[PDB]
Amino acid sequence: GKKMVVALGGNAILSNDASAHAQQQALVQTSAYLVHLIKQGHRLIVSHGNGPQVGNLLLQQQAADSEKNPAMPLDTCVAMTQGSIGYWLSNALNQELNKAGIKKQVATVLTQVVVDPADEAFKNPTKPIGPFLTEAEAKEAMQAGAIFKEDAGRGWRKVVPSPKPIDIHEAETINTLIKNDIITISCGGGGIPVVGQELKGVEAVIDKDFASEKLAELVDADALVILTGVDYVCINYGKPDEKQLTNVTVAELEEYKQAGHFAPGSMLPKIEAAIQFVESQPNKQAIITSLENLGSMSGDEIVGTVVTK
Amino acid sequence: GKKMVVALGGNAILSNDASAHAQQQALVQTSAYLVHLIKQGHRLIVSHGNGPQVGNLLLQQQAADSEKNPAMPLDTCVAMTQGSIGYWLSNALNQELNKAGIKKQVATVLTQVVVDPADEAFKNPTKPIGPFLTEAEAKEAMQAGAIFKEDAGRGWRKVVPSPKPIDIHEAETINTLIKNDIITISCGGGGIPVVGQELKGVEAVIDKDFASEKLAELVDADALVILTGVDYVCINYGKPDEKQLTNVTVAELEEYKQAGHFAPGSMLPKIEAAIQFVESQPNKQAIITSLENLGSMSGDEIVGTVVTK
Repeated sequence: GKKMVVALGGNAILSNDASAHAQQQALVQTSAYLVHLIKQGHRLIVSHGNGPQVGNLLLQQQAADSEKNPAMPLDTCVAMTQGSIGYWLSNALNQELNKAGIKKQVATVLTQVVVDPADEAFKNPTKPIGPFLTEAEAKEAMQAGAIFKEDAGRGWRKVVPSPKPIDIHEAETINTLIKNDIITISCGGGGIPVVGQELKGVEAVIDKDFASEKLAELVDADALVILTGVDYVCINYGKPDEKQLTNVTVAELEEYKQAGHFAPGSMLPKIEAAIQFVESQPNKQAIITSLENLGSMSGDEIVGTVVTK
Repeated sequence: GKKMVVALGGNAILSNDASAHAQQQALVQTSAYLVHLIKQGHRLIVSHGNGPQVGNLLLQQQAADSEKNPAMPLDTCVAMTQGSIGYWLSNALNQELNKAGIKKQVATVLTQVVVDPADEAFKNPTKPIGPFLTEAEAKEAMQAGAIFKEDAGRGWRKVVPSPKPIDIHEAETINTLIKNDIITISCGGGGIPVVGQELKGVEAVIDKDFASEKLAELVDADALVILTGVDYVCINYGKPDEKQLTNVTVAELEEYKQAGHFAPGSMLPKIEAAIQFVESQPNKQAIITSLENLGSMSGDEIVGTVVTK
């Protein structure tokens, strides 16, 4: 079967209700779609984000911060989310696989991702985490050196450095599990950020799609699946020349970018990740589509925007 | 080389300082000793407790509890500790392996441990977690239904259900990693407690030593190593008949236990875990000694209480 890396969205897992129960229930539905891919003969390699979750955990660190109960730094918080989310996801997957009568092991591996300490991201935090706050709440929280940015008509959120992944420490272990036909969950929340050969933890949160892209390269995956809310990457949305991109090449995508398409903060990064993967090695494809859309995939019918070349 | 399961104590990781760096630093020293075993050619299989850590995390969950940032249930908290402590230990091991010039991969696997939902532990919370409180503070901590118990001369701590492990969901995966010469860390904090084929999470904290004994059986380990603060299990401490057990058999221990030796909430359980492992399969050994002794082992020779039969 074809090896595909799929990165689940942290904001998809926690779309509203922040309770463990609500998130666990969401992953139950996510798992049905993923199992569907397993039934179509595909080999699953899973990862996930943690924006909402890590921001919330951080607030808990602060709520009781004291010498007797010290707040855990961001790198350890990411590690904790690899545990909570990895548990919820692996537990949900196992339940669905059992019901379906599919004998397949699922395993979550804590993952440390190496980044460049000179990364520009460290002096320009941009990844929003935690809950949306009012301007007043944002200013009050900035007194603690924290940096906040506003999302048009949504509120303010704490932003953190989001450096680029250059290597995955446990990559060889993940490969071994894949070779033994085990469904792996790794690079949780983008991966525990570390630098140097000593793997010193740094406070940041890596973007799941770029961590996944890097993972896909290291495990020699066949396809990288980047998730969105719709079925196809759409240009000129809501305009007479609206167009849903189906099968496209890298060249075509570059042409679209040069024409000003793809929002810089949402879609552009996804397009960039897709291009990077397709240009990494021969015979590689990137699929940008919805979770629901993958749950409809029949054999090779890969609905969604498929990038090649 | 022997397959040796070593269960690290959470109270040994977080002794006097609750900060992440202090625990990371404690794990570094611990790893120096573990790497020594690896140098002898043995195959290290690691596990660890989380009493202090999960209790502190639970307090943070409580401190910010609200509909927007709800406290995570105890099973999810255990999962989170598998992440934090797993991160610290795997990072520390890598460090000490690099120092010894030994190239081996380390991997932490999230572990769900099955327990009997009818276990008496669910109507009798007994495992102490978190910080020590004064009697007065304990009383204030018991206004919402929690249960705290006293440790003579040390203080009061919250106690939770601690059922017996009956299976490890990720056993086959952990064994596959062992077969691939990867140093594994699993059953973190005793394992995420679940029940039934559905693996329904339940609120409890499993004892690392019993979780390790079960793992040892499932991966057909050669030796189960239970850690204590001393070199030999000592009986009649400070008495004309004080004896330090070196090489004992199950029959002898049951005889001692019959006499009334071993403390109910410390040594007795360790003794029981050792017995269970030795009786589980032929040619198995259980070693009760200190971490320092492990770091002084030479080949198969080690200084501590060795149980066989």
